[PDB]
Amino acid sequence: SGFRKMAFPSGKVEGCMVQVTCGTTTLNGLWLDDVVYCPRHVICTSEDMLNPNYEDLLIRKSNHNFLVQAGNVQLRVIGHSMQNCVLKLKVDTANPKTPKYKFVRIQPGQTFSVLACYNGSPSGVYQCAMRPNFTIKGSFLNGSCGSVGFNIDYDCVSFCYMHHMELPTGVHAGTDLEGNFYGPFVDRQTAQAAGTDTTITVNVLAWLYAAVINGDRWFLNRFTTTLNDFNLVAMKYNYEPLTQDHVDILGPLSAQTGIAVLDMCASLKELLQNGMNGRTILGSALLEDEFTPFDVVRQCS
Amino acid sequence: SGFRKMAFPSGKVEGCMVQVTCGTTTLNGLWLDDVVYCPRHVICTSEDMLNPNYEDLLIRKSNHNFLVQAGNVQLRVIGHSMQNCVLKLKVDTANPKTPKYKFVRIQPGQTFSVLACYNGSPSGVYQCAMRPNFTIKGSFLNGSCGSVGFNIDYDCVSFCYMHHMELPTGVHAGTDLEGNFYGPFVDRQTAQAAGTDTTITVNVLAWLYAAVINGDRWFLNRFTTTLNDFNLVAMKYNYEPLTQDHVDILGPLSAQTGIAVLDMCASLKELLQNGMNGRTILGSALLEDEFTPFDVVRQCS
Ligand SMILES: FC(F)(F)c1ccc2[nH]c([C@H]3CCNC3)nc2c1
Ligand code: NA
Repeated sequence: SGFRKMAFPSGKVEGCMVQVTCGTTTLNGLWLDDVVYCPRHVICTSEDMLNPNYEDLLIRKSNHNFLVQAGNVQLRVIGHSMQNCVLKLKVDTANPKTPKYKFVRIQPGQTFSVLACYNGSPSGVYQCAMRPNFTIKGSFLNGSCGSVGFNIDYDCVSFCYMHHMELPTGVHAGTDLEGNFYGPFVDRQTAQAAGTDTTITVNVLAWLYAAVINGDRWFLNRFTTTLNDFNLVAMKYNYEPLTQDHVDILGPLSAQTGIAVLDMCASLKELLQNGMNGRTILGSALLEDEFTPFDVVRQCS
Repeated sequence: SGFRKMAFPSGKVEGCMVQVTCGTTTLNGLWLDDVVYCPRHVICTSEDMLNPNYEDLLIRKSNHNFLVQAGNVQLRVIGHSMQNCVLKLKVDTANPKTPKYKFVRIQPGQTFSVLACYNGSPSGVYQCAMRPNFTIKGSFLNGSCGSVGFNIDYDCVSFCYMHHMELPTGVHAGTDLEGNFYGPFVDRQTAQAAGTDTTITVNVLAWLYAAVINGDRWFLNRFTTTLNDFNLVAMKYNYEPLTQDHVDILGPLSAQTGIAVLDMCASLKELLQNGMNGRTILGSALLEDEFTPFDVVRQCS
């Protein structure tokens, strides 16, 4: 029994974190085979970031400008190239700890584990969800840039995130490992802001299922509803629309507990309308939306 | 910015999890040097759980009755000795992945990371606190016994918890790595129940300080309280007595934010009386008690 926000074991990814220093600025890099991946804004000074030409700034730099440290060992940069907003540093030595891995781009609403680091040193891991507004509510201090998010499926680490910046709201923005930003953001010191967030409905339902599995059943009721009526509710309460795919994805949970998705949607409907009436669900007074249906199934099986 | 329940990077513990089989029972073990540590109830059969005589069951076991499997490699057991409620199996091969480690018994209120494991294979990592009633609110399915809790202070892993069982209220009980249970629990399947839980007051206060540090001040007020008046009120909300030790421990967070400990105590007193009137603190709708003063300082600073 029990339900916790739960991250993938971070060992496979810890063995890929390196320190990358360029000039005064120093952040984290991901070392895979013989390449170190890190944010391209490592090559910028405070004035550069105001309006950077990265192609122009990068051609000025050369291999020797990048100090790359893998713990106490130094790594020698033999090549540097840019892909989108990540900088790729060719090193002389391949990482003997390279795991089986893929670069994947995730969808808003999907979850991943973040290995937050400082000076190429892993310090903590936590579970995140890519918000619908393409930010993540992480925990990052100065020095975290280049920290990565990932999922593990079988033996394979799926790298999906690299931390680039904090936004003025205190949330965070980054790219996939191919350097494509998540969300309408640019690696530049300008006025950037998170758009209005919404709640990940399928995830809230999944967590209500996780609640029922764990013995929290007070919010269940005799009613059922339809996608159309519910999405009217969802839209009213700043929840993402529920699609037919979401309902399919929630299939296993609806069978394992006997609560149909539209049946559970009636529960969430009443929760959205009348509130929680002083009670909690899985120890929370908020409707938790950072658990995917897969997350619920994997932790409850 | 951001405040998340952050676990420690689990890689150093992952390299220690093995599978221990005895008869038909398989659970997890911790492989450090040439010793595998696991719950002694692995040697219990169906008819044993009520009143097992562990010395009697163990005197009957040979070394080859213990199957220890480290990944695909089978470890050969060369001895076995029971220490309190943990079995210590001598294996012929030292763990090459053995980190810097030490065994510490923790006090209620302390936090640690849990690496949930099944079949000697790590499943997830999450952060926990030792509740005042000496249970923890974990996430454990059948097969996770021998999963361990730990902190990592400067590359040294301090093992502090081994999972042994789940009490009927859905919470969990275990031992330190010397096999001494936390709280009045025994590794017998007779009815035993956790004491009434309370809220870890010193932790809530640290987390309130964390909220000020991340720029949230709405819950402060102009009042103070004596220590004793605070405790007279907090007892009535099922909060842990706050001691001078707790007040001293918060001293650095008081000085960092400019708010005297007893002033923050007045704030909490009012929070308990008012609720939150629809606001949140660091994103939760309840007062969080699973961040320690040490945790707050290490995640914020
Ligand atoms: F938005 C963004 F791209 F993430 C960003 C914004 C400001 C930055 N300042 C720097 C270094 C040089 C001066 N301080 C560190 N890197 C930055 C990156
Ligand atoms: Na219903």
